[PDB]
Amino acid sequence: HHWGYGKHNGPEHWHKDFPIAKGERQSPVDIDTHTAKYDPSLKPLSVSYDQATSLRILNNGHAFNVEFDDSQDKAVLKGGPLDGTYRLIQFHFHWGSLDGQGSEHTVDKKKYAAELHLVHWNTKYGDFGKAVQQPDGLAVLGIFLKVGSAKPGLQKVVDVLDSIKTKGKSADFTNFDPRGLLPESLDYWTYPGSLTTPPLLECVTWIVLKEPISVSSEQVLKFRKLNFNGEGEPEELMVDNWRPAQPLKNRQIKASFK
Ligand SMILES: CN(C)c1ccc(S(=O)(=O)N[N+](=O)[O-])cc1
Ligand SMILES: CN(C)c1ccc(S(=O)(=O)N[N+](=O)[O-])cc1
Ligand SMILES: [Zn+2]
Repeated sequence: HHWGYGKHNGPEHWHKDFPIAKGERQSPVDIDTHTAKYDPSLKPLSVSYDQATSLRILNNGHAFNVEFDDSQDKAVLKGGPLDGTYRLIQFHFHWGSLDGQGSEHTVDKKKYAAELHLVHWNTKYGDFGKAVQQPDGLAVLGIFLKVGSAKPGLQKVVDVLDSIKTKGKSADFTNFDPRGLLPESLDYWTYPGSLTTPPLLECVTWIVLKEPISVSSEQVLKFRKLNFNGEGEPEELMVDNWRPAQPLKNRQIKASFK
């Protein structure tokens, strides 16, 4: 009886196995754009993805992860609210059963069709498993998806999904350039939070871009053909794999932009 996104194992149940679900710095949150304050002492983000080395794509039964070689500073996030160097390890998405839901963060209560998470770990902690035990261990760059024009840089991901339909399937996924998933502007909101899936560790500096990317209805429809189940088991479409907004508690959301 493991955690998931059903009625009987979804977000409202996670606190039983993971009591930090009710903690002081949980994610996602609603971003109230009129309450977020411009912080002129933030810097610009530095997203350095030119030497990124993608390796594999995995259906883990909750989402799919595009995994990177993180054994050197090949693809790193720095600047903005961050001190030091954060190495890209994987990205994944959260998405809905229909276009009006799917994002984890919300903006003035607006839900986007999906949300991309580029996960990075603080190299001062040496490995990812050590980093998740630290309050400044991870930096997640979150990017909203809206349905409209196709995103050309997403299509290589879309087309490999047929090969990883079910939980536990992987495929080689080399030479994928995550720069093709970025919007034009790097304006962002930032706040201290958590993983949005169990174990819900409070180790993340969230950096949520203001500008969504556009993907086509056909692209998101292909996400919705994935399965939560394993091969040879009854089909459960991988949709609505998002955690709703959590209480902001004693946090401030800061804006990089006026
Ligand atoms: C040789 N064939 C049949 C083949 C090759 C690649 C693809 S793909 O769309 O890049 N990947 N995929 O499906 O998972 C599909 C079919
Ligand atoms: C420790 N790793 C596995 C990890 C960290 C953070 C995330 S997330 O971007 O907060 N989304 N999510 O939790 O579902 C995902 C994975
Ligand atoms: Zn995520």
